[PDB]
Amino acid sequence: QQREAVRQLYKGKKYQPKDLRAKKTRALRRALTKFEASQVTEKQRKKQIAFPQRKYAIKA
Amino acid sequence: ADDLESELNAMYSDNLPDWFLEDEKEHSKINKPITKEAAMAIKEKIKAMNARPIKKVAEAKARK
Amino acid sequence: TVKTGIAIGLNKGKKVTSMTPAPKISYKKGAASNRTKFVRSLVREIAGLSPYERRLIDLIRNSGEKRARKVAKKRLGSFTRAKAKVEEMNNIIAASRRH
Amino acid sequence: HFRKHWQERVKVHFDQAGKKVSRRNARATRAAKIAPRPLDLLRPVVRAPTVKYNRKVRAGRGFTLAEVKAAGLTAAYARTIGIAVDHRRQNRNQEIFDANVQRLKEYQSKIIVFPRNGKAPEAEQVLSAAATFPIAQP
Amino acid sequence: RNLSRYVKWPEYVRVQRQKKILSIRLKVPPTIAQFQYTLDRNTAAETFKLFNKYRPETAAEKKERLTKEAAAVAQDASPKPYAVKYGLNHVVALIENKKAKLVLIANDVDPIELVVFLPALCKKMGVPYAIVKGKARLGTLVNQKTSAVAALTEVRAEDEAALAKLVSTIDANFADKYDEVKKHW
Amino acid sequence: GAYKYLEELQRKKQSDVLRFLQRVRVWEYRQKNVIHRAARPTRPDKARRLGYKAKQGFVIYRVRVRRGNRKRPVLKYQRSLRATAEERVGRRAANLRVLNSYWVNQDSTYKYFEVILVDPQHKAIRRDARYNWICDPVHKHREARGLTATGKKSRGINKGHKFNNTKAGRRKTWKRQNTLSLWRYRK
RNA sequence: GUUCUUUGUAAAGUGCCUUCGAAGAGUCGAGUUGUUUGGGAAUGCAGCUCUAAGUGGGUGGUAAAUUCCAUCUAAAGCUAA
RNA sequence: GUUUGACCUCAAAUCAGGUAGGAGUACCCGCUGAACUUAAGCAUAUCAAUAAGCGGAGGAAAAGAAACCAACCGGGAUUGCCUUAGUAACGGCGAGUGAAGCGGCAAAAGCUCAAAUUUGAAAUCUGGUACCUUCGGUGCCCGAGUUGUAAUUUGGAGAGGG
Repeated sequence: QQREAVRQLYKGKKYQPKDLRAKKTRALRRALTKFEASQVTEKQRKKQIAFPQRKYAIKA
Repeated sequence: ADDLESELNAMYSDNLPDWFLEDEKEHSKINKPITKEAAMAIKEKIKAMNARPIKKVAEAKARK
Repeated sequence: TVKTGIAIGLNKGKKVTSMTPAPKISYKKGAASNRTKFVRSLVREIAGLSPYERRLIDLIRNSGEKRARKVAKKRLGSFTRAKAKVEEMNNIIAASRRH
Repeated sequence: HFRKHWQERVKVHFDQAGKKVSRRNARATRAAKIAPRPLDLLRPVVRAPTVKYNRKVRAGRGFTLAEVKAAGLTAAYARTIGIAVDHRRQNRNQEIFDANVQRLKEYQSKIIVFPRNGKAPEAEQVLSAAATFPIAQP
Repeated sequence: RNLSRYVKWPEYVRVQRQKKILSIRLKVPPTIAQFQYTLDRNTAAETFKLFNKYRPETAAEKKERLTKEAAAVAQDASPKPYAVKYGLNHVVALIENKKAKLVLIANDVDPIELVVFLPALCKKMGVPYAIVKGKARLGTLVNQKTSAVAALTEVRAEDEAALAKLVSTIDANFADKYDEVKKHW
Repeated sequence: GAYKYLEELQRKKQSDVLRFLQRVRVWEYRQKNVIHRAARPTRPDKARRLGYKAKQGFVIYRVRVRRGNRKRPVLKYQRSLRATAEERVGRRAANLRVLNSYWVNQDSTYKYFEVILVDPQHKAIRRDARYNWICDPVHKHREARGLTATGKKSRGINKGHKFNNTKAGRRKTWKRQNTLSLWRYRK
């Protein structure tokens, strides 16, 4: 009950108590997030839009 | 800045200033690269050191 | 030239119809630009001369271009580099005295 | 004069059959992952170097920029369509140039590129562009 | 009694004081020594009074101007701006293109190698230049803490004459005055 | 910009200007601590040539290293002074990743280097697609594993015939010369 | 396979004429000491001394000098199987 | 103005938020580095750039898109297998030591900066705070930054103008 009350008190806050944060692994918590890992440069994004990998086949 | 210059000079005593000249001459030495003769001297000195007896044996023989 | 179609001699080798590949600009790697020349001339004017360059100038004046080139080769390690340095100092002397 | 007086190391390939199975599994997995594309890119025909081997042709790394331009496409698009491009190879042999250009023309006429937004027509997967476009000794 | 002569100052104070002594006591090459000759009090005040009319846009002012453009979006919306140019690479480019009408160079730049070539470049390009005391004072002109350089390329019609008089004044007080000494050690 | 001028002038290292600057600066460096944080790059052109950016998360440390002759043991040489400088700075700031380093100065006792470091925890680095490669755990202590430019040069990592006489080259040749490769159907 | 705003004179590719075309320094390289590989000239690496150029520079280790030729483009960086 | 400030440099805080250390270590990357042994018993040499010692990583590591190999009608990042070949070469009457390019195959993948005036608009970014559809978004604000953060270009090119 008390932990859930603290969780609802902190809901949506940027900084949570460390015991309320997810444990996972030290290395997993040090890894880049999906957003940071997915960041690309403007030049690379333009190239990806202009020349994506195509779907083709060998028949005719 | 006679006042400041003499203050720093007397602090050091506690053309160019003395502190600067001494600092510069501590590190303005000449690194002449080693010569073949000196290197051979080094090698033979190491050989002489490594071909010494131990003190137990030396002192025992000397006492005898 | 044109291969003679036989396995020995001058210009030996098989004969196939030639093509001239487009000249790659990486082969234009040491070329000079007008702005690069401008920058190097200005920096030369600002910075002046290294001491060994000064004594190369003195040697060129007094003891001869042969001895200047020999001293330059001693301080550079390469005969072509000594030639380049001596020609550069000669141009500097001509521009700094005559024109 | 002098003998080898020490003890060697031993590498034993007990995993030869297991590794064959693993390579076969990996190829099938990659085929499923990239279907209906082939497992290999189109490679050019190239003369082997040196006087011992220059009598025959083999597969090269990738088509020259000049050959791609002659075939009528750009390097970026060809790379996305399944063609190997090699920027460091140069052409000085019109026979090899013509063979590679014809190779690219035939590959373009033999592949079907699907629209990047439209509905995909049914098309089976062919695994080997190499088998469908074999290198031929001139 | 006053012990400042015998106060054991911190190491950082001692080092900066010794650096000040060393700079004046050493024999300085002329290309560096030219930065010890700057604009005098009166002409520097006049120069800064001119440039403070062309102090560039602040962030709040940019929001207001982009507000007006957005109204007129859905050339004409905003007028042609007049402001001083201040980036080092930008001003070197302006000098090399001779677009700059007057260049102000801070005397206190560390490393000094960043501006030690600018007077020679401005001479080879014909651009009027002046060495002034204070990268901080230059930065005040462009909303920064410090600025290595500042420049005027375009001025308003009501200020062309003031700019020309300022250039002539700097020529008389700064070029003819320091020409002999800036070439000596 | 000013790049061409800076590069040419800093190449002209025996001129009066650069000798004067070198003298004053080397005295000041001897005044400061053996390893200390530099406020800004002494050679901005060289730093950004080696990958420095003027943004939060980029750090410059200046480090003083004793020369081959001038050691204090409280002749054989295989250890690089620049490598020693980089490793000592990395140990001093182990929260950071060492990117590159460059020579700034020297006297008869010491050489002086400036080490470029990146903060892998800073969001300005983690959201930069051009630099967050250094946030990956595989790049911890590059200078300790010999993966900097000086490390690769000392290891002899280069293409061609001239680069088989290294430690790695000799290890590979030893296992070539005396590894039995026994196949199931013996060859 | 369905649905949502279509993005948009924003972004990118291909054609011709012309002007350019920035490309990393106490580094490259040289000498010497140690070490490593070599039968050897010689080679790699580190210390020390000296230290470039821009139609340049590296490499093509039989002795050195010279002239050509061929081939790449260092002294910054990432990258699956 | 004997004042009041702008900066620079250097500090401090149980300041706000983070991060490093230790373990394991078969495999991987650096440093450091023997001797026994074998060669007439050997100082060259070999063992061996091995054992021991120190440091640093990952699920692989390292290497990697040529300042390459070649000398051909030329090939074309790196890695690994087969190979080259037990060959050329050396030394020995037949004891021994010993390459590399090419070739076949497994796998295949390419790219990023620095160097440019956005100068009709630092277009870039950390943080605090408030809300939201919370691996993040938006507004406001304190800042970083012109001693250069974005866009544009990377030699295979590419940029400016038409």
